[PDB]
Amino acid sequence: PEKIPMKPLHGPLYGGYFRTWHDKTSDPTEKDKVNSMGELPKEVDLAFIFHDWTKDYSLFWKELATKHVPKLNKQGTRVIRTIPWRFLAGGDNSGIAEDTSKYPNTPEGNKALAKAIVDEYVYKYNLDGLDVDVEHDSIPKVDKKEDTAGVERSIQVFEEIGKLIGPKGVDKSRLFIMDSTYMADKNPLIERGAPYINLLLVQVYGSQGEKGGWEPVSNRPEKTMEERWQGYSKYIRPEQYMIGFSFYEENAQEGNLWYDINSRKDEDKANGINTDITGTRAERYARWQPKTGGVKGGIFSYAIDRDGVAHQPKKYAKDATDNIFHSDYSVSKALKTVMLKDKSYDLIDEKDFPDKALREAVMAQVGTRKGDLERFNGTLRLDNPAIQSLEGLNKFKKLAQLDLIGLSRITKLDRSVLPANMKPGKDTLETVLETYKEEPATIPPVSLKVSGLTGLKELDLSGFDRETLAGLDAATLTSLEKVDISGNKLDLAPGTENRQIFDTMLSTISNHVGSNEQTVKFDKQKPTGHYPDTYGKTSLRLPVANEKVDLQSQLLFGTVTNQGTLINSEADYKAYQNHKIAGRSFVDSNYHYNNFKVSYENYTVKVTDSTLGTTTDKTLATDKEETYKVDFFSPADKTKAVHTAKVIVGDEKTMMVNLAEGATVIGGSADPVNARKVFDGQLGSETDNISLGWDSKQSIIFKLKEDGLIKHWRFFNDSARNPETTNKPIQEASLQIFNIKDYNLDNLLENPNKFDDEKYWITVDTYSAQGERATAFSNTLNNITSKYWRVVFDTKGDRYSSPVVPELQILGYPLPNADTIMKTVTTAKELSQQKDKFSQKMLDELKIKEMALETSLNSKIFDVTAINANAGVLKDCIEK
Ligand SMILES: [Ca+2]
Repeated sequence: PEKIPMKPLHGPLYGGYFRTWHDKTSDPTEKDKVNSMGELPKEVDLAFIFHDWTKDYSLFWKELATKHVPKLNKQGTRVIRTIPWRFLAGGDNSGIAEDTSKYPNTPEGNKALAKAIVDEYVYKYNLDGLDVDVEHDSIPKVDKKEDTAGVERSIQVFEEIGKLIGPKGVDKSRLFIMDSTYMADKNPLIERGAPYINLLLVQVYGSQGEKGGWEPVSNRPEKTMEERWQGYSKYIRPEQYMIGFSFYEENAQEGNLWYDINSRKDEDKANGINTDITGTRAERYARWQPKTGGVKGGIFSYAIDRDGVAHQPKKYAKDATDNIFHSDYSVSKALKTVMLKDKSYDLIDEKDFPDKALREAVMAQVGTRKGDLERFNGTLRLDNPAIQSLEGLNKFKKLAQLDLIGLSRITKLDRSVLPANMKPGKDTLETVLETYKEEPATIPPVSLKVSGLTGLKELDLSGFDRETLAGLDAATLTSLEKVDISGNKLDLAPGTENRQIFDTMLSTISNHVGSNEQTVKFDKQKPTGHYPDTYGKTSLRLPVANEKVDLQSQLLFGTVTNQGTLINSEADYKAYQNHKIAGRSFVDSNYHYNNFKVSYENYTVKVTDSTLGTTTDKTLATDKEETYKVDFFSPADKTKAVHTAKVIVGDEKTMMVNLAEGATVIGGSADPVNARKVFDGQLGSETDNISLGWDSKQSIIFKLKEDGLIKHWRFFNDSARNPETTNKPIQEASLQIFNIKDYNLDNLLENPNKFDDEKYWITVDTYSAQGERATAFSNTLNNITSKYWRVVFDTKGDRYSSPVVPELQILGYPLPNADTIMKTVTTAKELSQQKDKFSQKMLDELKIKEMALETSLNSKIFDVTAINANAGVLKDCIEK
């Protein structure tokens, strides 16, 4: 039949999914189906056809096209064909797209598929639009496997369909609709599909759709109703957004029980009808509006053939409501009535914006509903010079950006003609949804840009707590005769951008009517205190004394304004407090240093000494001569330093390096793979098996990587990695170097585990645990130069008390030929004890060159060049 013309879509809308297998004409076999899709009331704006694609129902499609559609159109109801996502791709159950012959994955093939799709599902029965179901159940598949190529192809075709129908199509009278279960960032079709659709329908069935899901790990609601909208707010307009609940489907199973309408009473066994809307999730969905952006397009219901049917009680999730009922659609009519009482959908009129040019701009850029003014958080640009009055701007509650451009007829700017969110504030919009507990979100103040207002005589921005004056093109405000920027948070110190803008306005005013206390106001400012991006004090030299030092207060300090003004101390702020403009300060009298300064109270430190020993104490004792590296951390990020400084107590000592990191395990009675983990440079993961062996006494024979002079060593207990360790700490320990003087190195390498015995080695230090808890042990070493080492750990407990050592550090400074340098300095000592062989005068000259080398070897500032020189002087002196 010929298509009855219908008025353009105008929300708030009600949609409904009518399942085809519940229309009388669908299956003549049964008679329990007493419902008809043509019986849907005028209250329904969108009648969706949800079909069982395995069924034929040829009698239904005829009834639909010839009787249902004319009846529904005449009352103003549109009929939309719902097709699966996979119908746009190919593969399993893809309908038309199964025939790859006529519709290949080509540009012209996709273009042909799009035409065939609208031909078959839209125009064939003269329907009012196409609805694409995009969810997991409708995903493109090939042999039951999800197909990326299919999904990617379905992004096209969709674009091609959109060129035929929808707001960007040839036939705009046909709607193009996407319904989905996905979030925007999980919907691969929304980004390129959104410009082609009229409406986006989100399925939010059940309490999980309403409240969102409770995420276990975070102790916080995820995927909430507001988050879902916010995700799609990037792609569509609020008026295109429709949320959905579900009626009770007969014989519904677990996973399909939503309870979006009132359940059956646990005693009323003979009744399956409950047309009451009171307390339902559907009634709450009808009244729900987004907090930002604007008012929604409306709501929709699934299984609208089950309208009026009570839900099966939750107690029976493993009935009278499972019978088939003849619906009169009371619930649908009731919900549409609720949405029509929503005053949010009242049109923005001349009362809101008396100026026609302004009213037009708002209607184009924001919306047409009064409730959009409460929610719009985008950008309103006013660059139409015709605008004579800004009356109505105060109606904006959440506006993000306002551009006043070239409006040369405006003579005054104040709070009465500016957005209500000029000053800070919280969300006042009430919530209608159930929650798991609603903390009022912070409404960001509107960013204001004013340029070209050449007729502006008064500018009043007082008492808005404005953070900055950025946006004011003061040079263009040539008619200014009065200004008031007092009572904000502006930093008006000289050299700042805020000051530049103010001075320009001041100059204009002085020339016009003269600058006085009634034409120029700027005081009572409370500038915000911020953390500096960088810190200047990277070095601190302290004398050796019996004093404790607060590292934070001496290295990590300072508060900066958003204009760049850095205040490092109360003295700096006092100098800031008497910055004068026209003889008086701009800073509020009650805004003191403690009110302005940021707090470093919860910052943490990491102090590393020259032996690479670490502490986390913010207080440093200067009773010992030591050089430190100090890292500072913010509470927000404990693994990333906001500032690094060097602290030198007494004479500076060069920072040592772990010469044992990356060493090679050669032997020793220990797990060779875990033994390598004491040299990896980390404490390891708590979950990692790091035990050296089974016996309580394990040993490790290893080789260093770089020639160096060893001056220290350190090993950690398991408690350094895990404070709650059950592993027994190391009781006895020995650090050893190879006895290369009395034994052959070659024998050691060819068979290492034969030399896993003390006699082949020389103990250079011994550790005996005192008893108290200790995360590590460290000790000094007297200039050791051995490439090959041996270490023995022992917990001295029972067996199965494995020696657990997260790291072994052998510290010192890099020095090539260190082994040889110590040879010639050792020979110098040997010859000095041969007093029967050389004269005292020959020895005294030698001792000078000997004590010259030792001084450079033990020099606090480690000089490799000087060491080489003093070693060369000595070696030539020993020859002969
Ligand atoms: Ca380790």
